[PDB]
Amino acid sequence: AASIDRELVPWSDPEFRNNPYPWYRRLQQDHPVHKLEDGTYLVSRYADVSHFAKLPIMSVEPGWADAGPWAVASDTALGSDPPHHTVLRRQTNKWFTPKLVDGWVRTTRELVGDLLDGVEAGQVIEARRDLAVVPTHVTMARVLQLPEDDADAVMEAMFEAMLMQSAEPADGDVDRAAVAFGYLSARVAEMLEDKRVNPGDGLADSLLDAARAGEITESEAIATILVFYAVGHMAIGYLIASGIELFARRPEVFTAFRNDESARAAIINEMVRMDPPQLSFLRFPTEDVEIGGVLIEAGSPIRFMIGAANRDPEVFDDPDVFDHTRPPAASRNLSFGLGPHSCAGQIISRAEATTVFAVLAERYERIELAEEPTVAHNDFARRYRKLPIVLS
Ligand code: HEM
Repeated sequence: AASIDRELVPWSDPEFRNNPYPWYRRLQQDHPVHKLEDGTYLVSRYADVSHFAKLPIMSVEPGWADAGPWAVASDTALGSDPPHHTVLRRQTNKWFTPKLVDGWVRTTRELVGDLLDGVEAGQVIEARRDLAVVPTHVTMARVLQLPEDDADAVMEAMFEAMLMQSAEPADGDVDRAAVAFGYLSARVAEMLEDKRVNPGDGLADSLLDAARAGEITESEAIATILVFYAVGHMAIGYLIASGIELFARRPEVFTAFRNDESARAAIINEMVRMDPPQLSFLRFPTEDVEIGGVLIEAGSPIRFMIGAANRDPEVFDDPDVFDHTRPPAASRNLSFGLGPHSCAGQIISRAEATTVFAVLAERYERIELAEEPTVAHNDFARRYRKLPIVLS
């Protein structure tokens, strides 16, 4: 009964957390629309995720009903369906046009440079903190115009907060998320009181101006500021780390990234395809909908399996192999999601990854692992703890 669920997707199994893709291979071929004992439908075919996930009947709002500690993020873009979604989303889009982005990642460039300047031949660099988390965190903090010194505490807070996004939380996880979020709310409250008294001209000032003007509410401003401030480092952090590891295991790819500027975007997009940091998302249909022959009742949670779908053989040949010379079309992945809740940090993310890899490219020819990486993945979200590298 609930043992067919455990055969197919054992959410807590350590090996499944390390590498689910072999479970996904079977989920997608044999049970591409699967009803779970608790009532959640898993949709795992690409054509299916692509067509159905963006339909206007797919609401985000019930996902936030008993959010607990996550209630603090609910007055942001991901907690609203259109038409109110558009009003929020627009407030951050106008800060990440591609020209503005080129500006923001200068910060990322400086910082990776300052760090490599202080390294000696053969010195083991801990890539996760020093090339992924701090640079991206500080970059976003400077866009917002907020203090930039708390990367380490912001990351552990969000590590803890994310555990309750698992389909199978452990006893205690909701409680760890209360600790984390109450920490992030207090720090944001503190920085914003300092900002009310001494305004800047950053994205936080823009959202606060917007609330004083009535374009959004005070609460949407505060919450939108907190989400960006706290996730500035997070899934993009994972991506940069993942790319660094792949460069080390497949050095010809790093070489290709060094020597061919026009291949870079495609190299990054293949890294994104093959190792998405958020492995799924939930939507709740406002009316009955039929997918893959199964009728899904209005209100049922649907879980769209991004990771599963990025390996769909009816779209990508030899899906488990890294190949950056795929055509453009049979190289669209779902890692940044789709439809109106398509990632509001997609443009800056791609640029930050490009930039960090660029600075590495400019100075070194080889990346190597000093030890096996240390990971802390779950069934919803992937994570590195430590990625020790030697550059040469
Ligand atoms: C660079 C910092 C990032 C920020 C500030 C950011 C921010 C956000 C925000 C604000 C949303 C909700 C958008 C809306 O509902 O209108 C979102 C959605 C999402 N982001 Fe990001 N993101 C970042 C990096 C990434 C990266 C690198 C990935 C994936 C590789 C990613 C994956 C996603 C996914 C899958 C969604 C959609 C989830 C859903 O629809 O339920 N994010 N992001």
